[PDB]
Amino acid sequence: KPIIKGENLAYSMDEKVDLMKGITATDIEDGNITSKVQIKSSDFVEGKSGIFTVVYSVTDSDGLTSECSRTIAVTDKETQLSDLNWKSATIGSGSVRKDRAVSGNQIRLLNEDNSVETFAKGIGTHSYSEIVYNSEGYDIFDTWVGIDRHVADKKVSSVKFKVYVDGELKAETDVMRIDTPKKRLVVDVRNSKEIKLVVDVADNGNNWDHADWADAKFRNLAEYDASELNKAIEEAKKLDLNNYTEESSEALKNAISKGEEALLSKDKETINSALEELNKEMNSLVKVDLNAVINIPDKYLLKSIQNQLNKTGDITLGDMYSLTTLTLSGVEDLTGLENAKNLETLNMDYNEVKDLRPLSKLKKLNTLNAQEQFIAAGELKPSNGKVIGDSKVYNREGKNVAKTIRVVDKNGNTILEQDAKDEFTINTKDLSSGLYGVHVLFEDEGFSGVMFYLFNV
Ligand SMILES: CC(=O)N[C@@H]1[C@@H](O)[C@H](O)[C@@H](CO)O[C@H]1O
Ligand SMILES: [Ca+2]
Repeated sequence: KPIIKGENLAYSMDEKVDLMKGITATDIEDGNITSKVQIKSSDFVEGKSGIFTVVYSVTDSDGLTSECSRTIAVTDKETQLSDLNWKSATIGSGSVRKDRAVSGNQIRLLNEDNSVETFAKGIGTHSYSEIVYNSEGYDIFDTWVGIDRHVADKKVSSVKFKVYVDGELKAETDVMRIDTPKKRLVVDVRNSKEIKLVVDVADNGNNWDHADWADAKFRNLAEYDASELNKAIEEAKKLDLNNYTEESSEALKNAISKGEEALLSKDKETINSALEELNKEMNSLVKVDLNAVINIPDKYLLKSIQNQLNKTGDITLGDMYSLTTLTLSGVEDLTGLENAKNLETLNMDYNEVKDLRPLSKLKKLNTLNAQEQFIAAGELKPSNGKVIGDSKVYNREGKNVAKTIRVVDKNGNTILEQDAKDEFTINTKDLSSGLYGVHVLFEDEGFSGVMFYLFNV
């Protein structure tokens, strides 16, 4: 013989539905058995816009069972009735007001906790009142109702709110008085032509029956759905990016991030495009080949890596990925180290390297020791009575970090000194016969040395 109650609800797309919200159960014998209520059945799907049905069941001490049913709408776009024109409006006293109470004051109703709720939007009327709207093309009507707070001191105010859809009563309140907290009415208006909002007089005629339809609005189902994109994002996140090439994994990571962003758009085309792109990048993934051999042209770099890994013979991509620290001896060319994606530390002081660009994309290389390089860059051959040489020494950013050029005779005398550019030109017509050295001094964070050329006059 238990009594189980629950009224229709509505949520927006952003909100988390509580299937048990506003469900209560009582039993004269058992007392309050709300916590004993179970969901018997539902068509509810999370993440879906719709008007869902939930059936609730409860069973007391003596095994007697009661049921009830209500709908829960999950909607997107809203249209305030105060932003529309009514087809017709009657009112017992005063004028129907858009976005104000009938008194002209702000719409104000009573909350359950006896605070006052002040509303920006709604319809202010007065019993007896019938207001008719064109309801074509809308899904849900939602409103708060109660006695306007302007008449809080008037004692007698009393009304009943009723909602008719195409002439049929679909929702109503009990009699509401000044001290009655606001009530919500959530009504299915799908495939309808008119809604009629009625404020009846209850007791004491219409006296002081200032009545508000606060935040009265239509709510429509969403014109997008985020569910497939959500699933694709989840599917993508399951994949082990270690199975795939750096490049293709990066593309996928980027598609995942764009998917997460597109969910916030609440826009069908944006969501659909992000899903298409994510599916594309998933299908575009390329399996890594950790056994592919890496070209390491510098025999000293090859020996350095072989020693670090304790192996002989060819170095593979997987081998390169295992490097976290590496010490170099005798290296001139870092070609191959582009593949050392996990490298954290490179100890290469007193090597022979003029170009750090192969290290540029090593994202974890936080410790680079590359001081006191000496690069024997060979002979320059005079032509047109001059020598022209390259003085580019590249850091990881591809910046030329050469600082100064010094030209030195056979007796160690500096004969020319200038700030370094990308190239230098030396007149050889006015030099005494013999050997000359060109010292290109360079310096940058962690990277320094001399690049040396010889020329003969
Ligand atoms: C819009 C408005 O304030 N109308 C009031 C009405 O509520 C009240 O029943 C009546 C009592 O004489 O006085 C009118 O002025
Ligand atoms: Ca009344």
